[PDB]
Amino acid sequence: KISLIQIFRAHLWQKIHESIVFDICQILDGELDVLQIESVTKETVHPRKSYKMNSSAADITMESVHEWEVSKPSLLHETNDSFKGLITNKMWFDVQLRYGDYDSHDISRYVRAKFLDYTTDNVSMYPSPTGVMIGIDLAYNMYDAYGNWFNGLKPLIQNSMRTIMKANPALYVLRERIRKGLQIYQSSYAELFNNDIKLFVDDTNVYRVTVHKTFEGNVATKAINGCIFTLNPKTGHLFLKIIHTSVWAGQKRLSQLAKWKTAEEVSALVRSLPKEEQPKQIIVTRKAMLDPLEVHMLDFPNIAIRPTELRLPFSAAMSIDKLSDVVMKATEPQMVLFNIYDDWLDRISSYTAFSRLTLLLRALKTNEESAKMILLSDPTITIKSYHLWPSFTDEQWITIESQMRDLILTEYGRKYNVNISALTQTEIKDIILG
Amino acid sequence: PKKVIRNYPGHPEGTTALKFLPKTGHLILSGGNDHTIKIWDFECLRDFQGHNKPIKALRFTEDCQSFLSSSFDRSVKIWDTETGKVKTRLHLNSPADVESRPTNPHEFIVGLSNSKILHYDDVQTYDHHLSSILALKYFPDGSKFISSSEDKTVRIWENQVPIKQISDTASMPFLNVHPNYFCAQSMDNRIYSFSKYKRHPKKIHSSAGYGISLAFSGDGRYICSGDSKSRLFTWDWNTSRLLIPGNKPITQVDWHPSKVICSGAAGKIYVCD
Amino acid sequence: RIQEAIAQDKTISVIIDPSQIGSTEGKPLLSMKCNLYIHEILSRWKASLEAYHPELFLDTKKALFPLLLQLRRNQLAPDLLISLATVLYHLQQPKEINLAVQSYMKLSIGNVAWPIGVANIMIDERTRLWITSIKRLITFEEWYTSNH
Amino acid sequence: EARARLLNTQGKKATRKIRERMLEESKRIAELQKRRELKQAGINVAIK
RNA sequence: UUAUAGUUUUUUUA
RNA sequence: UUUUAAGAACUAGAUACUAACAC
RNA sequence: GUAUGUAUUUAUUUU
Repeated sequence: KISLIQIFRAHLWQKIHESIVFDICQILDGELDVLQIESVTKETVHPRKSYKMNSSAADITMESVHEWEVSKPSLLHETNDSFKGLITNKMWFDVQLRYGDYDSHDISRYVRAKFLDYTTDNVSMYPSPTGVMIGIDLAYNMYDAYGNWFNGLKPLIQNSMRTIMKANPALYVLRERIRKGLQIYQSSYAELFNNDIKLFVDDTNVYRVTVHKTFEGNVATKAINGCIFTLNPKTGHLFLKIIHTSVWAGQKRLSQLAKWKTAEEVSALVRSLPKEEQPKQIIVTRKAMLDPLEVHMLDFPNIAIRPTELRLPFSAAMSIDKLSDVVMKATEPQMVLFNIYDDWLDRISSYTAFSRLTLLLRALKTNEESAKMILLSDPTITIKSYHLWPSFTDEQWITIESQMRDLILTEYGRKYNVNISALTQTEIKDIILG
Repeated sequence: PKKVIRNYPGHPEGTTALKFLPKTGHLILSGGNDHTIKIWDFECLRDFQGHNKPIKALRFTEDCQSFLSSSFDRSVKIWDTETGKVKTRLHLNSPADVESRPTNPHEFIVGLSNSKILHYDDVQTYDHHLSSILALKYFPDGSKFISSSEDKTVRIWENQVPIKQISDTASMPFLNVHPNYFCAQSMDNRIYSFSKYKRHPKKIHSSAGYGISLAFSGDGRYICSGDSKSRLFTWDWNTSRLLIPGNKPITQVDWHPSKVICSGAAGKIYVCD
Repeated sequence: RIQEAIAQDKTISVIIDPSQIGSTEGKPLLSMKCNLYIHEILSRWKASLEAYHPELFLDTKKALFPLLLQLRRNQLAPDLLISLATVLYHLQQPKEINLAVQSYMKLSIGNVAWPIGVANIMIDERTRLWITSIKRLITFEEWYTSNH
Repeated sequence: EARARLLNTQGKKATRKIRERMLEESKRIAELQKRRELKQAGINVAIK
């Protein structure tokens, strides 16, 4: 019972039902012609039909262009059929889900069993007294259709299920997760700047533990406000979701709760956004975010999540004030939009703008305060409200690129106890890139 | 609302600090800018001389018949109320702008441009704020010392290093302890509380009545009264200067153990009823 | 039916006075101004349809239809009108496009957006529908003022 | 270290009591001078 | 490392 | 009738206890 | 990873 209670959560079950069958709501939502389809008419599904097994009802009613010939009911793979026994227009699927066991691993007796009984039973709701059954045992990943038959679907079903059972993600959510629990996994770059919108989520700033006096003596844990830091690398409007410690009030360990409220914020932002401004990817260094992201990213197989392949320096985001100035002022959590690049899209492309920007983050990571002085050393040209980094001239940006660059190299050779003078180019490019 | 009961002239210089007899409510001790201290009847009783420079702070003791005065001369001087002669001189403070008398421990807490808080055995030095320390208070339980500095922070101290830091102020020039176990902290335009108060620019002391009324003295001469619970400002007054318009402000203030006593920069003490 | 009167008055412009955003007495007026300004944006997009994502125009109009009717009839809750007006107000300021997006983010999160240059809300389905299209008005405006 | 160790005989529980009791006494003193300063306003609030 | 985790003697190969 | 603290300033950190925080 | 414990006075008791 423990292990299962893992394997299903946030109604992963219900989500499964939607992903699969609703995605067929697409595939045969659009097939009109060849099967003589007027329109795709389905009844709005009460939320519980997925996990309640008491009794079932007609799901998705096919209402023919013209007319249809209902043979006596056979399976999907029960073959040879004389359709003309009847005619209908309106139809339906019964498509359901049950996790089988080493007694009943053959659905088909369940397929025709339930199908038949349902159809011939009162409580079963049907608009047409003809239809189709497609069940699945997620257990052995089996599936089947015992319908009445008017012609032409059979392979559309067959092959289409090859696709579904190989594709619609929630399945692959299981076959990920079941392998989590089972602990079987079989043994034996610049494109960040392409057209579609690529976003950066980095969560190390989301829940900040703060150590404080224990009434007696012990080491006390707490936290103070975070926020979720996302940007696209290109067009430079920051999405900060304010994290106001009220959020954490009563519950649990906040490691898991961190990761899951990060996921739900990022998702809610995505959903709310327009199809034009949505991302086509997401890129994070912290991979503890995989599962929360994913599980809330079932709903959008359009978007595709991709991790880091490469060592990356994002944890310094807060040490550059004005945004953190905003972090500590918030009475109640809210989004704020900002400007990453100061104005770097005039004097450069975003390209070496981002090279210099990573390098800035770096020298903010290793020695810190030396870098902060380097920036603000002469403040006598002042940062406006919208910029963040100290505003410069050409040469100032340029040499400061060089110097900030210099730190990790020199501090490196000193600190890590391997020399900078014996180096080879590609390890220099390595630490610079990562 | 509040209104103006009485005007008491009689200081030669400014009035920097005011404290009231914690037991009988029969008098004031008022510092000055003339170095003296003039003990007013809540008429002028007596004069306590003996500081060479202006007296920034004065505090009277509960369990003791002692009076601890402190000045810009780098010295914390005790006063024996009985015979009215200086008993003890402290040290460690080459000007000391705050004294607060810990309630139960027989301690003194002093602070000033040192940028450190000295706990005097009537012992500890608290390394701390990055600038001068304006206002210091004492509390019987944890944090036993609250401090406020011109680095715009307020620290809650564990005397036996900082227990907690409160940075929300954008110099904190005054605090007052609610007689609810909380503190009211001040800044230029925003008076907050700490376990908000609505303020337009009041820039640039606080006092807390036992009825949960929160006084705020202005440097523009405006007296901003608040409710403590809400944050609402139910009254704002304006004092009459005297027989310069710059000299109108409120340097210190206190409530008795239903009356308000405010030393003003015009060389007068005013009593608001 | 004063809402039937305000909608026929040609004495109201599209310009939003931020000092009116939270006014109780000016609610009916501000509501109509938001209606008028949105129509004006859709009008300029129309006039240059071929140049800016013509394939998204129709869907945007359809999603905004119910909002506009409500604005015309002063049917929006106080907090909702306040947030929308704030977004549209900043949008009318070219150099404040970022403040408009920031306000938009609050609205989409269910929080009240107050003018930034100068607590909570609830979101419904059809409501979520027009809040999404508002972002399209913002992206169009940025493109429009940038390409002329 | 040892010279400091020998000198406390009790164990965590007793020390915990020492604290709790003193904290009670601070509560008393506080609540008192509450009532004292309320008497200096003359309004007499009874003790719980 | 997760859907936890004081008693449930805590930890070894062919 | 009681009492008297050597005083002030500057400095780095080692050994420390612990941390529902980072493999 | 927790049991366990503590306070949570709003509606004016006669001079």
